[PDB]
Amino acid sequence: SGFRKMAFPSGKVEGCMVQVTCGTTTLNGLWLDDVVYCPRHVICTSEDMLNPNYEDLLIRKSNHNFLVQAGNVQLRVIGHSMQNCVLKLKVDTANPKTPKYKFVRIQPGQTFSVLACYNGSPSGVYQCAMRPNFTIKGSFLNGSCGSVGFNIDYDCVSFCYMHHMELPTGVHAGTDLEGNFYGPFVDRQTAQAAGTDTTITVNVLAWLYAAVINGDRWFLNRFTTTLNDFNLVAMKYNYEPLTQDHVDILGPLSAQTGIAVLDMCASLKELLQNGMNGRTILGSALLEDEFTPFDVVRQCS
Amino acid sequence: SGFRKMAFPSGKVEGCMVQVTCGTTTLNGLWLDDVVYCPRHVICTSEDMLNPNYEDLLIRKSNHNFLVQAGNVQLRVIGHSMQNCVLKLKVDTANPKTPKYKFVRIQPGQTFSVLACYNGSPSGVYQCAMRPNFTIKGSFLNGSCGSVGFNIDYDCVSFCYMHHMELPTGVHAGTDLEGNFYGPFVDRQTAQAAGTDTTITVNVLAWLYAAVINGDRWFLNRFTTTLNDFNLVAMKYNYEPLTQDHVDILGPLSAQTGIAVLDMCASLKELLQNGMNGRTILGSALLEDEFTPFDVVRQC
Ligand SMILES: CCOC(=O)N1Cc2ccncc2C1
Ligand SMILES: CCOC(=O)N1Cc2ccncc2C1
Repeated sequence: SGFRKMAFPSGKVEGCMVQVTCGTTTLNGLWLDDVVYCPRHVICTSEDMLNPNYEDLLIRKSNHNFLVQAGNVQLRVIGHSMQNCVLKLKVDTANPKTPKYKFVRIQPGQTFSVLACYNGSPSGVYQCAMRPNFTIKGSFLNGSCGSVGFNIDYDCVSFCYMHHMELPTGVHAGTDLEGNFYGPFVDRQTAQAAGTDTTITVNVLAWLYAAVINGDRWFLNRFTTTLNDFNLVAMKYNYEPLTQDHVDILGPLSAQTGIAVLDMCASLKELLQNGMNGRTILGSALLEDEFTPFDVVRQCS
Repeated sequence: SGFRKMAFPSGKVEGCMVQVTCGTTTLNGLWLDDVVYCPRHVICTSEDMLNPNYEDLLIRKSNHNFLVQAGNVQLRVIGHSMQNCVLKLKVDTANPKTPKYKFVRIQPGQTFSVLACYNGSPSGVYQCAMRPNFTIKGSFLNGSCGSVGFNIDYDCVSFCYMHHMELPTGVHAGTDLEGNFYGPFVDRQTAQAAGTDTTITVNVLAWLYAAVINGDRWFLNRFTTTLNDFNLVAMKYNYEPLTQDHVDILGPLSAQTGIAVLDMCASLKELLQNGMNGRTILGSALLEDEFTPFDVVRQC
């Protein structure tokens, strides 16, 4: 037993991380088959970042403008192109450590592991949720751009995130591996803020199931409720709506414990109104919303 | 910016994890050079659970009784010995993925990454601290025995923990990689219980220094405290005593933020008295004790 925020083992991804330098900018690239993926903003001087014309800055560049280092080995760049906000540097050598992989775009509420990197060197791994406002609450310092997020399904790595920027509130924004931003953000030095975040209702309920499974039971009660009734409480507390699709996804946990979702929604309703009456749940004084149902089932079964 | 419980990249440890089977018992082993390390309790049966005589049970085993398996490959055991509570299976192949490594015994308050593994396959990675009662608050299911805890400072892997057992309170106990238990625990299923646990005071102060570095100041106050007055208050909330050593270790974080250690001690005395009044520090509504002074500097 026990319940902890747990990342996927990162080794399949550690083997894909390289250093990418263009002029004075060094950051992280992802080396899969014979291509290195990194943020297109590596080609930008500080001056360029204010109003960059990427079309024009890039036709001005050539293969030899990009230094790509896998540990202590220079890769030769033999091609360059841009897809949305991601730069593709074709190299002379296919990565012998390329795992089985897909590029995937995740949905708000879904979780993934981040491998934080600096000068193409893996440095830490931690679990994030894609927030409803399309930010993630990461831990990133200068040089962390190009760090990637992923899931693992059997032997397949699904890459879902590349880190581009930090917003003024301390939260992080990036793209999928096809260079499409998550959220209404642009890769320019301009004024950008995260929308007001919302609480991921289905993940809080998953976490209450994990708490029960680990013998934290105090917050439970004899009552039940309806979507309509709960959702009017949810809207009031800045909670995402609970859909019928969410109730079905919590199916397994509802069975495995004897508490039905609207039975658990009754408990959560009470915690929102009345608070935790000075207790913790799984060593937290907050309602944790960065564990999905799958995360709980994975870790608890 | 941001502040997260951050584990080390697990790849260097993934390449060492194998499955060990003895009788009906399967658990994880650690394959370094020509040796597989695993808990010696893999050689116990149902009636060996209470008062196993390990020296008696091991002399009755031959190399071929131990089925070691790295992915598909069966590894052939050519030698076995016990060191304390750890079994060492010598094998005919050296692990080609063996990283630079060392074995280190850590003190209470120290943190490490855990690679949780089932049937020799790594499942997930997370951070833990050695609690002052010599347990860890982990996430471990049946089969996780032989999972290890480690740090990776400067490309050298320091192994500090191997998982042996879960105690009745749902907390976890194991050994260093020389097989000596952390705490007064033994590898028998005779009734055991952890000492009352305490909060790791030096780590809470480091985490308050992290919050200030990330631009939180709301909990500072105009007060100071003597070290002795701090300890007399903090022990009334089940906090560990803060020693001069702990004060010395925070000197760098003090210097970087310009808040004296005993000034920060007055902030913590106040937070214990007041709670947080609907506020949070670095995303938490509790005081966090599983980041060391070194972890704060590494991450910030
Ligand atoms: C006060 C210093 O902050 C920075 O310059 N950055 C760069 C940067 C880029 C991406 N994520 C986070 C960061 C932190
Ligand atoms: C079926 C055994 O009961 C459990 O749920 N355990 C075993 C066990 C053994 C070692 N560490 C953790 C655990 C969790």
